[PDB]
Amino acid sequence: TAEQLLREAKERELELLPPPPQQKITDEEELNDYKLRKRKTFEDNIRKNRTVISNWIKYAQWEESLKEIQRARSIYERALDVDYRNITLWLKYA
RNA sequence: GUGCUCGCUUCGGCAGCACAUAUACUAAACGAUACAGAGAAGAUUAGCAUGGCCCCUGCGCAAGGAUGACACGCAAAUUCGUGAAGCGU
Repeated sequence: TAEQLLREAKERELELLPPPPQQKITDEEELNDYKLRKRKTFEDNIRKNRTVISNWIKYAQWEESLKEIQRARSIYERALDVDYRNITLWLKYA
């Protein structure tokens, strides 16, 4: 029991760093720059795998959230244009 | 303009032939530097692989650059049991 419990304590202490959520939505356009960096990270993640479903879905949720209509319709239009079969994804974009 | 032909009448004047539309695209990453040093379940490293919104060396579909470097797990949707309160023709 000391081995499994020791693995539970060491595993609980094995997490790497807490989040640093500071300066949330501040300095006016600086938040738009942070959205540009996040959208750049999403563009690189979707760029690593062209067949990626998940990353496209997260780009659609965060898109529709912070991208309003235009860029969100560009995410759903790009992913929809890159997807012919697997119409369930077309139902997600719909 | 030149050369030639008196071709027309004076050395020079006039006329005819031959030479016959150039130039433009003309003229005005890599150096230098501080840093720190390198993947594969306890320590060290063979290598070869896969896709680019990354390249250099290399005539080169030869090959070489620490395995040349870059590169983590989200799911399109529910269903049944127990207790408490309110309403009911």
